[PDB]
Amino acid sequence: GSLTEDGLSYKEKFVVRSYEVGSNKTATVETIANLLQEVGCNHAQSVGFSATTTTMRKLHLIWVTARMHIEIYKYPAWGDVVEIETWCQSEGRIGTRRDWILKDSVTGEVTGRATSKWVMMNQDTRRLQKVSDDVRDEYLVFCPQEPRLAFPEENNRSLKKIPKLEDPAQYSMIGLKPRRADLDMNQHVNNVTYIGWVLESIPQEIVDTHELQVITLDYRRECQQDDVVDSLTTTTSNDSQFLHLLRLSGDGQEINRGTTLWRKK
Amino acid sequence: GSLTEDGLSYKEKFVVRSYEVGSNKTATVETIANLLQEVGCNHAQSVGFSATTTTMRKLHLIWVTARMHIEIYKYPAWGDVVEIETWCQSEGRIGTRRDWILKDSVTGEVTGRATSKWVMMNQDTRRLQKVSDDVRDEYLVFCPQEPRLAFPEENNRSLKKIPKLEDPAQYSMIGLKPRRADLDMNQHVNNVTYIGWVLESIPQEIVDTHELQVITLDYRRECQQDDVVDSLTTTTSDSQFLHLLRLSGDGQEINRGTTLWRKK
Ligand SMILES: Cc1ccc(C(N)=O)cn1
Ligand SMILES: Cc1ccc(C(N)=O)cn1
Repeated sequence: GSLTEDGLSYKEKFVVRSYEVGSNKTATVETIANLLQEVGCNHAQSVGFSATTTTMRKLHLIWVTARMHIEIYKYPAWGDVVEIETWCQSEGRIGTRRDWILKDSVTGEVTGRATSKWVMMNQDTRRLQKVSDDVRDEYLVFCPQEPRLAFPEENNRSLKKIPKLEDPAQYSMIGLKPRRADLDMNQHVNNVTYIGWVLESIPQEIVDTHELQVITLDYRRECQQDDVVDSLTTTTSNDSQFLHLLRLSGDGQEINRGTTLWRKK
Repeated sequence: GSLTEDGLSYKEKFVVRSYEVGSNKTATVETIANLLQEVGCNHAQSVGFSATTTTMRKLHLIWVTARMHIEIYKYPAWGDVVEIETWCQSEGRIGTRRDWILKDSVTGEVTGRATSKWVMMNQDTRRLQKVSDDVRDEYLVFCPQEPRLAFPEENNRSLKKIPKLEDPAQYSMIGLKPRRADLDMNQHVNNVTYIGWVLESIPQEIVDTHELQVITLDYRRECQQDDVVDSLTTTTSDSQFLHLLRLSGDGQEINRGTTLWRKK
């Protein structure tokens, strides 16, 4: 992987592995989301981070994901090479955004796109906050100054408001718990695990007959290592759309909400 | 990745990823086991396999793992390049063996080693069987003819018999279930998931203060996608543990194993 000529974006190629693919011998959406995370980490390292700025470490502030939105046109096959380009943009005092473009390395065609919203939080109190001027000035030298959007379109799916699923859910998967492989290097549940948990409540017949085209997920609260989660899904719809909700098994505290759009194979 | 000069082994380099490491910023043993499977799959593809031979596909026969044994001296750090060499050997009528050597790409030193025993099974009836002369003759042209062992040492840990853990277990993790990410391309639970399940019943304090040095796991029966597993562990001692995975309901054994840990 490497920063592009202008130093304002980063590219990396990945060869899809045997254990990374599903029944169609193409990369799962969780494999894609892990690759997105990996290229994001390599971009941060290349521009001098370790993605907390100098002022952030002083104030015990970190970036956390508020939303992930992914659209896939073609999932890369086992053994194929996929190239991913990523860049960040400041969104004033709201937070930051990281975007990605996925391309087939041989054909050069765009096979997917993704966008994510990140908010600043105090590491210890978990209190969200706006971006201060000092922090915004420190990371703007690593971002394109003019807007550069993976999802330019006027009323595009990436910014749509997601409602809260009402009981009773049409489908459910109960008692989901993370194991050590679901944790990151800081012992927090990896953001991709929540995508897998959301998808668990989609019936296997939909997965066997449809291709996942779009997934939008809001992150509200984290699942701790000793927590237990319930995954709830209700059909809202040639295409099938679902509304999703992850909540703690006990008290029913919301941890995530999302939507998925599937196309008939 | 590529076959070596003689065409009897395969090598591949991997750069350790951010999500592949644990709290020490080094690759987990599940990441290592996934890399071992990946280089094994790339070796099979390079020598013409689908690792089922032409005869195997005709009588609906497949290879299945009976045992996995891994010894790690140093786990590669996040961003490091690790080189893995793999090869297969026939073990007469019993089955086949796949071995691996892990090396740091910069220093060239051996950082780990692994060995696995594979048995032939009918894919439909699930009945185990010996290797016929016909199948054995078809894959011997892809193996070194003289023995080449990752674990040469006489009476070494890789061939030790594992006893069955007796109730009550000292530690347990109950109600473990696979999710879609735990399945392979054929909708079977990935062999590496069982390693993660075994390790789940080791207390977090042992993991925080020790380094996993050796893991030996026997595979007896598969966990189906709708099955639920209990992971049981008892200290037998460095720290050594005896492990057992069984189905939550009837208590049917799916795996047994041992782990050896060194104080950090
Ligand atoms: C592409 C794809 C479809 C379904 C799932 C799942 N976990 O159900 C993951 N990836
Ligand atoms: C190297 C290492 C230690 C512990 C575990 C685990 N899952 O407990 C995995 N990998």
